[PDB]
Amino acid sequence: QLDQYTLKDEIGKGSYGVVKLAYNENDNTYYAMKVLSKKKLIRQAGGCIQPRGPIEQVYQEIAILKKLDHPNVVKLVEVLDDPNEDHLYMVFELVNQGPVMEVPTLKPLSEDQARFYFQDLIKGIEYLHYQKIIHRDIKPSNLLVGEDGHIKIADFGVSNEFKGSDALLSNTVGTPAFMAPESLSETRKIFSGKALDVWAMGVTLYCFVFGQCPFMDERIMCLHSKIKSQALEFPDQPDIAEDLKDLITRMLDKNPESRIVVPEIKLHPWVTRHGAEPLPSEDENCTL
Ligand SMILES: CC(C)Cc1cc(-c2c[nH]c3ncc(-c4ccccc4)cc23)ccc1C(=O)O
Repeated sequence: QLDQYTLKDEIGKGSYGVVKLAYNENDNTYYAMKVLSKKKLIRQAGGCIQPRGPIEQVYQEIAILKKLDHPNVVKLVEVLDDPNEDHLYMVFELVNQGPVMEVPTLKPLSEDQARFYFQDLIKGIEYLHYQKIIHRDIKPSNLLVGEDGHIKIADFGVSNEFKGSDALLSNTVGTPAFMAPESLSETRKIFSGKALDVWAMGVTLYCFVFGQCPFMDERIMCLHSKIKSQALEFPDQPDIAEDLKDLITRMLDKNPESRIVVPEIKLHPWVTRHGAEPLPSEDENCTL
């Protein structure tokens, strides 16, 4: 159908475009293909005036993805781009089992299953931050489970690259239920990028064990208010360890300055099973 690829069914939809299953007849491998329509992006952008154009943002995402080579992050294999054709194809390695969870759910993960996946998430995010990338859309439906049972981070549509020790950001992107209070607040005009990913990791972990979001409303403007102003409250069931409760509370600290950072999360008693399952060092995980 397309070069050496046989296109198959649509399997997911991220922030942009459609992901479909494809089969490469030359290497007998299945791939996931993100398909973008250039005219669609331009039409939908409309009269919007922005520093960066819609097609330009796509190229920035491609550049980000080309940097990444880690077992807990998706792998971009190829880009098929013809200036004459409307569609652009981003070919990724397939992660066979799909999203770890869709929220809400009546069947959440056990505490042990959540720890296993949360460890993968920590390693993948430590790597992204090491590579100077803020994901900005961490949520359970963007965490794909491989055939080997491990998580890979996907959907870099709203991600950005930063030059310094941290990213200094002023705009609000991603999924509303996972957005940090700082990003939504008019008082906080700029905010740390790393702390946004940690907040979203916190919402994600709460989702893992409870099958529901900490903050939710049908009206998005109310949801923003609850994120900023509603106290974190845990459900009665399942009854989780105080251990885990403490970690989630610190990740969902509404003040980004006192919020727990990734190097502290790595050593948290819940994550490590009190030192039984320690994570590798930053260098071992990122440049090894
Ligand atoms: C929400 C998600 C679709 C976002 C996404 C996923 C992938 C992707 C890479 N390798 C994959 N292997 C499996 C699946 C999958 C399988 C079953 C069900 C759903 C997804 C997806 C991928 C690439 C780009 C994007 C994006 O939009 O930027």
